[PDB]
Amino acid sequence: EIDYKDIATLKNYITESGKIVPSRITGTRAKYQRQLARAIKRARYLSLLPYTDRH
Amino acid sequence: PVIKVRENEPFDVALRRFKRSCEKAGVLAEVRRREFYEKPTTERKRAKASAVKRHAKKLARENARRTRL
Amino acid sequence: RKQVSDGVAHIHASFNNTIVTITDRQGNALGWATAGGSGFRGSRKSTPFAAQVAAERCADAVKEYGIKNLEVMVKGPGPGRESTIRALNAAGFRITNITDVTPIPHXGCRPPKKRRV
Amino acid sequence: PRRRVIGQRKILPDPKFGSELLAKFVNILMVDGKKSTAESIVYSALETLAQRSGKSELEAFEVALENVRPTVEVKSRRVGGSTYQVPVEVRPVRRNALAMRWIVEAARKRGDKSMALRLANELSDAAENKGTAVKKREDVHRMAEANKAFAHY
RNA sequence: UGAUUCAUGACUGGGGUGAAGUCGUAACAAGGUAACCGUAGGGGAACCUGCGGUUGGAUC
RNA sequence: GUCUCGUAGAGGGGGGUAGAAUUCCAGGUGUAGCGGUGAAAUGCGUAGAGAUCUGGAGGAAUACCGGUGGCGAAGGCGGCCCCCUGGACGAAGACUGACGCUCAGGUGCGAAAGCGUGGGGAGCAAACAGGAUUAGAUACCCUGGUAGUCCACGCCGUAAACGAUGUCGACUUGGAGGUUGUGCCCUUGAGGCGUGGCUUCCGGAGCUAACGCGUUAAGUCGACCGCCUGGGGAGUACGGCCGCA
Ligand SMILES: [K+]
Ligand SMILES: [K+]
Ligand SMILES: [K+]
Ligand SMILES: [K+]
Ligand SMILES: [K+]
Ligand SMILES: [K+]
Ligand SMILES: [K+]
Ligand SMILES: [K+]
Ligand SMILES: [K+]
Ligand SMILES: [K+]
Ligand SMILES: [K+]
Ligand SMILES: [K+]
Ligand SMILES: [K+]
Ligand SMILES: [K+]
Ligand SMILES: [K+]
Ligand SMILES: [K+]
Ligand SMILES: [K+]
Ligand SMILES: [K+]
Ligand SMILES: [K+]
Ligand SMILES: [Mg+2]
Ligand SMILES: [Mg+2]
Ligand SMILES: [Mg+2]
Ligand SMILES: [Mg+2]
Ligand SMILES: [Mg+2]
Ligand SMILES: [Mg+2]
Ligand SMILES: [Mg+2]
Ligand SMILES: [Mg+2]
Ligand SMILES: [Mg+2]
Ligand SMILES: [Mg+2]
Ligand SMILES: [Mg+2]
Ligand SMILES: [Mg+2]
Ligand SMILES: [Mg+2]
Ligand SMILES: [Mg+2]
Ligand SMILES: [Mg+2]
Ligand SMILES: [Mg+2]
Ligand SMILES: [Mg+2]
Ligand SMILES: [Mg+2]
Ligand SMILES: [Mg+2]
Ligand SMILES: [Mg+2]
Ligand SMILES: [Mg+2]
Ligand SMILES: [Mg+2]
Ligand SMILES: [Mg+2]
Repeated sequence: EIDYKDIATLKNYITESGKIVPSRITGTRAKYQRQLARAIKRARYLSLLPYTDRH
Repeated sequence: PVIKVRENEPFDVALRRFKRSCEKAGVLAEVRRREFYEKPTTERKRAKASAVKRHAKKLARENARRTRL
Repeated sequence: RKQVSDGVAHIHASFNNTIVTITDRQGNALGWATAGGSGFRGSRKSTPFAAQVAAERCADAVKEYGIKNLEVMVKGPGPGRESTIRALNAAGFRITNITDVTPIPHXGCRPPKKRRV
Repeated sequence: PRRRVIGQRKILPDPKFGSELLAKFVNILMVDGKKSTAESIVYSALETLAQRSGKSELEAFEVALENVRPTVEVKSRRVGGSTYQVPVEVRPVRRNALAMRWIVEAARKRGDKSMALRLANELSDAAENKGTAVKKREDVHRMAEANKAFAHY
């Protein structure tokens, strides 16, 4: 299960600018891609991850 | 796209790196698509047309790989 | 009149014009030039060459401050995105950083209607 | 043309000096196929120029050609939208052809007594960077400079 | 005192047919601003404009 | 059809919150242009604009993820969090015992625009004004801009509301995919063998005027309903019902 606190894992699925990388590029299953997107949005809200690279 | 020119790195190389990073970020296409409002029916029509074109081109390539000219 | 030696060049590259403004690191402007103001109007104003001329004029305008190092912030999709940077490097400044700062709404306001030409 | 099948035509060198450059100049000056008349006019003008200056006929002619030769011209280019006057580099053969044509036209426009005298005066003015065909080279260069912003179409 | 039905009425509304006079050129090709649907506002006229919708759109 | 365990989902209603961006306000730096177009002009700017930095106000929409992906009867539904809540699907059972299908009239839901009352109003923008283009230009282009778009409650009841394809059930060769369950096996992983739900493209027989449809049928059958009967007049008139219009 994807954890929004697992910043090290989550950083593999974001670009340098902070955007969420497409599953067609990362080879991720769709069901797990949705969980990744939710976790990344939660982490952004908690400021564990940036919304944009201009931070 | 934040490109920090490292030491002894030529300006031309730094500029090419910046251009590549901008192209990978796709900011230009985003701005161009945000210049004017696209009605939701228009957006749906365009997405469907792109998907249909991709599928038809792939099928045509598959068929053409098995024939001689 | 005070020396800075560490400045930021902001390029505003729109489809119709290029605006080059050199500030210090705190955002206070020292000088500016524009492609429209460097003797170009109409279709000539929106070319990379006009942007390069504007960049040269801005460098000349800030020559007094003795700026040595320049960060670069480019904003907009205009044709003067790279000619300005090339001219700034050719003018003698040391290009330390290059960054894209083009604003992107995360949705945002509804854009103007499409043109029927 | 469409098919790109046009070669090149050899030109005999001029009698007095054996210069295809001067032979082409005579050809440009010639009207109605009166090549002997054109040659006599050119020779008289060249002798007047040589006695006016300290150089030979060929050297004075080369000085005038160097002063009249253009480097960049403007040509129309029509793309999606409107037509632009794009500056284009001129190849050496066209440089020579344009220089000769402009010199001949300026001399014909002059109002002296004889055509040989007009040509000699035009050549001397060209050597001193004065008069017509020099103003013409200047106008062409000015147009190219004004349209330099379009040098990527 | 009502209802219904027939006839008739200054004037007025649109409709059909004929004929082609005046004004434009809306549609058919990407018909020269893709067309059309519902709705709303505007305009001598065909129509134009906004909002959502459709492909029964050419090119890509 | 009920119960038990679990699964995915922008299904619905209510509340809160986050970041980006636009506009406006104030201040700092700074100076002659900005903006716009095919080219211009209107417009904005030395009363200091545009550009850049800082702080504040406010409304609306939620980049990337995102997908011939998902959910929903249809209309439709997209940041994150909580609360209330509907449906679907799968595995083993247990339970009821034809309790079913369809449905005139009736009733409910029903995009956008529009209407009423009260709020709100950043951006956009019918009407309107000016600048252009043009023979003209009540347009297309440009500069502005009001209803409206937003919120609450009520009305309206229409759309190329489309798959131009009513609902329910049974049966009839195949291929390649997507998505979501679940069983077994192995050397244990982008593993192999099955078995369900929903879904995209191609195509066989058959069907079809043809185009095409083709197990999600427009094939082969049954049950019930809605509808058509040459073009125009016309979905118009008159009458009824409904509606504030
Ligand atoms: K009566
Ligand atoms: K009567
Ligand atoms: K039209
Ligand atoms: K059409
Ligand atoms: K309309
Ligand atoms: K009128
Ligand atoms: K739920
Ligand atoms: K919200
Ligand atoms: K019944
Ligand atoms: K209101
Ligand atoms: K508003
Ligand atoms: K506007
Ligand atoms: K409500
Ligand atoms: K209505
Ligand atoms: K449809
Ligand atoms: K499956
Ligand atoms: K399976
Ligand atoms: K009603
Ligand atoms: K009313
Ligand atoms: Mg615009
Ligand atoms: Mg036109
Ligand atoms: Mg029509
Ligand atoms: Mg027409
Ligand atoms: Mg027209
Ligand atoms: Mg049209
Ligand atoms: Mg109607
Ligand atoms: Mg109008
Ligand atoms: Mg306000
Ligand atoms: Mg539930
Ligand atoms: Mg009924
Ligand atoms: Mg509405
Ligand atoms: Mg009204
Ligand atoms: Mg209202
Ligand atoms: Mg307002
Ligand atoms: Mg407008
Ligand atoms: Mg209807
Ligand atoms: Mg629909
Ligand atoms: Mg229908
Ligand atoms: Mg479904
Ligand atoms: Mg088929
Ligand atoms: Mg049929
Ligand atoms: Mg009616």
